[PDB]
Amino acid sequence: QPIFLNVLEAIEPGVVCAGHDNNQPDSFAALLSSLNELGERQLVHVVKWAKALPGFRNLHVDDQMAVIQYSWMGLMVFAMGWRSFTNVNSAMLYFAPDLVFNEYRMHKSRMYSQCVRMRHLSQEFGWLQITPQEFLCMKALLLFSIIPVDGLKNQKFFDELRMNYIKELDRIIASCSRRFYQLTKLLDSVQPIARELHQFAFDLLIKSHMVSVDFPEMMAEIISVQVPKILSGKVKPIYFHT
Amino acid sequence: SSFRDWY
Ligand SMILES: CC(C)(O)C(=O)Nc1ccc([N+](=O)[O-])c(C(F)(F)F)c1
Repeated sequence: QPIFLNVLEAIEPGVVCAGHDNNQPDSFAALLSSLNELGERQLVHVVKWAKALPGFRNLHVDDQMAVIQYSWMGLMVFAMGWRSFTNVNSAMLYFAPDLVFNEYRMHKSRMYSQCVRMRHLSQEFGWLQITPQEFLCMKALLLFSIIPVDGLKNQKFFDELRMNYIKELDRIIASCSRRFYQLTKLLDSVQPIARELHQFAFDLLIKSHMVSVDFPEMMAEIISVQVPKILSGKVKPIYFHT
Repeated sequence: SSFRDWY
């Protein structure tokens, strides 16, 4: 209905491939070198996506940059889970066309637990009957769901921008009331999974010269600089419920 | 950063 919904649609990225050799077998190293590359490509995309968000150019440049690096994994997880719901009805993990996980890739990549978790999420799209427009507006907010305890450079704008994003989600909803608790519940559950993945990538990064996994330019930096912040409690997610 | 640079 509104202008808002046109934008989220319009700006929504397209198909992004990982370029995986689906012919050779499933080594850890092969698998995770392609996820890192998948991370790298989708990040670019989250950047060009986010810059085009409504209200986004109201934040201090450093705030923009920050808010993005902190929330990228959280977003990645969400659309991944939509993708896996929408293509394969949550039967497997749809990272990309050329990189769909099956239980075997799940266990060989060594992320079985986190993978189990994200498959649960994908299911929830279906269980809770998530409309495409509910998906987009939920996604938009996740970028505004994670800040330093310390606080952003222009914190007022953020608070404001966010408030209007929560408003638009409520608008696209409005015993209906319980839909919100559900949708906020659902967003809230994204944060644990992004933390687990933060940890594993973090671990992985450190051991990586000594297991032969490829960490792209942008990968190695974000993980070693901004990820630790989150894992040390310096940077928290905003939760709806307690 | 090399992030600050391409942004
Ligand atoms: C940093 C680590 C290996 O790259 C990673 O978790 N990569 C990654 C790549 C792509 C995607 N994706 O959205 O399809 C995801 C995940 F968001 F699903 F988990 C992670």
